[PDB]
Amino acid sequence: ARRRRAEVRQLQPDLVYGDVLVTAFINKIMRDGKKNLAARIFYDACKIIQEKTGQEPLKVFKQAVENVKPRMEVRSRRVGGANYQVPMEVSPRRQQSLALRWLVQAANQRPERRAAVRIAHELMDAAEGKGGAVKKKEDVERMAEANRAYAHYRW
Amino acid sequence: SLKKGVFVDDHLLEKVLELNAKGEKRLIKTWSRRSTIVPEMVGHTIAVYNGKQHVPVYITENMVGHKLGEFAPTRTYR
Amino acid sequence: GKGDRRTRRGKIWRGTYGKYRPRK
Amino acid sequence: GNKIHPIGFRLGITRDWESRWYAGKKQYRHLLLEDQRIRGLLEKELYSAGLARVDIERAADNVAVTVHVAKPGVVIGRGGERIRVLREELAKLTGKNVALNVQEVQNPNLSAPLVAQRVAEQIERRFAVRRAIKQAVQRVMESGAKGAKVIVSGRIGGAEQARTEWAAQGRVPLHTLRANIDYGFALARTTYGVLGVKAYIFLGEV
Amino acid sequence: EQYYGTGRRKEAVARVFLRPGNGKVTVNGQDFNEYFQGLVRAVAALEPLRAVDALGRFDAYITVRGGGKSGQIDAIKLGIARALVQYNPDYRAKLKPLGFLTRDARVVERKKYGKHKARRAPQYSKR
Amino acid sequence: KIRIKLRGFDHKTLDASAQKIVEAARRSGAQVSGPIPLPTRVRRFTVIRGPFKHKDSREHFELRTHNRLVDIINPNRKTIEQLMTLDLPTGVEIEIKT
Amino acid sequence: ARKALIEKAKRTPKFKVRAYTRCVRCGRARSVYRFFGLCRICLRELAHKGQLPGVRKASW
RNA sequence: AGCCCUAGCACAGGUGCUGCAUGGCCGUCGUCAGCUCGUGCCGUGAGGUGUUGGGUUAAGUCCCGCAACGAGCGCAACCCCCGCCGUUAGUUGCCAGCGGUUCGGCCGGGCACUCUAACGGGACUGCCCGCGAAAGCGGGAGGAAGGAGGGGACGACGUCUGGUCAGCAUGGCCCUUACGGCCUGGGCGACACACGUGCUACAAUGCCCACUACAAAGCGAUGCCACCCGGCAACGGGGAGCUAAUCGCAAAAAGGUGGGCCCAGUUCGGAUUGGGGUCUGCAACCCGACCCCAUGAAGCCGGAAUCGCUAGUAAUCGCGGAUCAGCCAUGCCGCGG
Repeated sequence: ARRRRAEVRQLQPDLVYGDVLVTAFINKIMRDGKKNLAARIFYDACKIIQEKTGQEPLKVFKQAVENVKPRMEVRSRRVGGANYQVPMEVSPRRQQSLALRWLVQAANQRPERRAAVRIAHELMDAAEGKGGAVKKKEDVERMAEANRAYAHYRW
Repeated sequence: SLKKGVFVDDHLLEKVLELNAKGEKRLIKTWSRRSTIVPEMVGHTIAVYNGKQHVPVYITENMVGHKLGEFAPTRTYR
Repeated sequence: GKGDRRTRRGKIWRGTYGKYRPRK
Repeated sequence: GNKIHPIGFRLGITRDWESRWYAGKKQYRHLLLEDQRIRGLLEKELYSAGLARVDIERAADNVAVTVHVAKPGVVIGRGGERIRVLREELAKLTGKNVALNVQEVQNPNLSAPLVAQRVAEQIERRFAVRRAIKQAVQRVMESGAKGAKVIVSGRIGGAEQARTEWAAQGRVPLHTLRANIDYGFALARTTYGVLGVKAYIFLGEV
Repeated sequence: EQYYGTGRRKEAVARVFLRPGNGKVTVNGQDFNEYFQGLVRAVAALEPLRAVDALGRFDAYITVRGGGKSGQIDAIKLGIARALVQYNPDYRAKLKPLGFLTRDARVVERKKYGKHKARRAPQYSKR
Repeated sequence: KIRIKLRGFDHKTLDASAQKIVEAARRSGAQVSGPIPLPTRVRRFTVIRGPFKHKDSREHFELRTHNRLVDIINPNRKTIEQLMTLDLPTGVEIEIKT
Repeated sequence: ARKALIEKAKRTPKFKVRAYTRCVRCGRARSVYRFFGLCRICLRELAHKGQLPGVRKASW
């Protein structure tokens, strides 16, 4: 990206909830270009959200995310001395990239042996707010602040 | 690993067979390591070429199945 | 998978046929 | 170490094959070998004529062999004499009775293989390389060409270090496909090692 | 009585014949959901109808060859649009915003020599 | 109904010299099952550009055998007029079949 | 030993198998296409001259 | 006479050395936006100007300026492949439209559609708004395609005294009862070690079995092998078809549906080894691949380092070909999901 500012690739909306955000999440789950099994897991997880809580799987998922989006993070920057971690505010595109990313990663660490379960519980756990997905989120907010001394660089 | 014949050099047996009608020879020497050993053609001592020289190998029963080059190795320091 | 000759996928990959992958 | 054959590049436009015979997948191999041994024979024992191209067509024992030259008379003699021997000399080993057309070239200073060939000849005659190049281009530029270029390889003037002396005028756009660029390549078996002569002559478009 | 369009996508081609009535859709001597059975994105193929409210007030006999299932799905999707605007040419200036009328040029790009796989380049080592 | 096939490396002088079998069996003849093109059979040749080690950098050659098909439904000798000997191929091959 | 070898590449050999191909104009053992009897080298050579009929510069 | 055999003579032969004597061809910076010439102008002169500058471009691409005005080798374009549309053509393709169907496009019937393959049309910054002196940049419609629509072929002056005398060509030098030649064996396949490139994995988004037209390039009449029978299978009998849009290699695999395994060095992984076989071939010990039984290793995602890739790309799954009796192919060149 030396030349342009890269047009954010626009996503084909969901075949169910008609939501672009959903699909995005489904992709992050996908492995070797197996979108089918990917979407099976996410949907067959939405099923687990019902059998356990009253709420619509979407509004679970949706608000589960917003709890995993970080507001600040640290990006390195050296000088004529050493490398320092300036805490930086985090732009809306990156927030989504990171939450969704983190969600799945966090999920596949869980114990239950079946993809659909893990996605579900983690989503559920992160809607409540007790997820290990949300740990990787509080940890960065905390890893800023700790470097609050350096937020006078910012570039 | 074959099953119609045993593919042993014919010029070998002629020596062996016609050495097997009262024949006691030990100076028997060959380059036919490609040739299968054959039933109870024992007792004899075939020197086999390893690529550099001939090897005085005495033939027993038990080794009847194997080929002749399995006893004249072609290298050094194993 | 692709290196166990006695699996169907080991045969497919090896490109051969037999007990564990017969041709119809 | 770059730069394609400007001819090989053009086949399908601008330049057409010197062998227009369809064959099949176990005969092609042979109608190839013959086809070639033909030109190995012509080119040896017909050099003096000055042969540019050697078209060849086939169709089950009729073979076109249209020999293009600047001085046809040396394939002939006065009446028949020689060409009579050669339509024989062809069919001599080629177990087929051959045809044998003959063509002239309205200008041998537009025949790249000749322009290159002449330049070579000068070089075994211990000539002034720099001039030969500059002459050759000048001749060809005056036979009405739109642009033209000549290269020699190295050991120029019997020297110890291999060089590469070159020259050109007008357009010689090797990157245009609609270019029509005769290319020709001569040797030069000198007393101290080989030289190498590329020749380029560009004509036109649409 | 009948309307038609040609759908294609990634070496996959769809003869698409439309009729009014009922709601059934034939594909290669099979029902839709037996051919695209348990393949989540199939229903996409009929979002043309769902746009113009043609919904299932149409029947469609569709043969299709070339590709693999999910290419065909987008191919059919193109036939459905290229057919129903050939029924009502006023059914165009509403399928523009969704763009259901574009071949989608994306196909397997060529494997190049000296790579591995088109763009995938073989592995460096330096020392 | 008469069957002739026409192969060729050259794509231009086939459709040309087999629209010659169109016309010379149209003028002197009658109804035609036109020139239909069988698919082509491409023999690829891939070769490394260099005399010595240069395993990348290669060149690409093909030998495309175009195939064209032509049949006509009046087996008369008032057609084999030109189709006797009236020839402008060069390196086309012919397969007159029954 | 390339010569005694090119005039043995032609001899009908004791045992069928020992038969091998060869550049017709190279005398070259390796990479000899069956369709031409030519080394990959002497082949790129002719194809460029034009002396190889219908052989085109492949592009796609 | 030709031609062959023995003793002689010129000569053959050499993958013997020299890529620092060379041709040719390749690699490389680098598909980088450059490298130059003619005439004029400036400078005693080497040289400079042009080609510097501002705007713009993927680009020395254009624009505007200017002692320069133009031009060549470059860039771009003319070529090929892929996208949409149109003619021409009907032993591949169908009720789309009707009658028989032993319900298989199989028989008339038909080329509309899909396709096969030749030639054309099409996109150009043309049109509307916006900024600009211009070229052009931001948009917007129309359109299959919008600003280089995507992918190729194409590699400037030249650099690395780059590579290659072992493809071939060639100056020189060197052996010429042997540095030439023929054979039979052996070796290039060695193994305390070390790196490169890969392959198969360490499993549950997974492995196993069963059943199920998704079909998009290529090859085959001393061959591809349908279909039979024997065989757990490799393969062997037998035999149909096609010089092949017609017959065969053909099963595509990932996938969908069903069942099974339940976290374990395991129904993960298939190394090693024992044995019994098949095939090609004169011949598989050194040194072949394939089948079957038994054996089942290290491996629980990898230190410091470090590689590829910006879209049908990476990732993943099969498919074919070239060489080739066979095969040590997990390599290479391609193809599609």
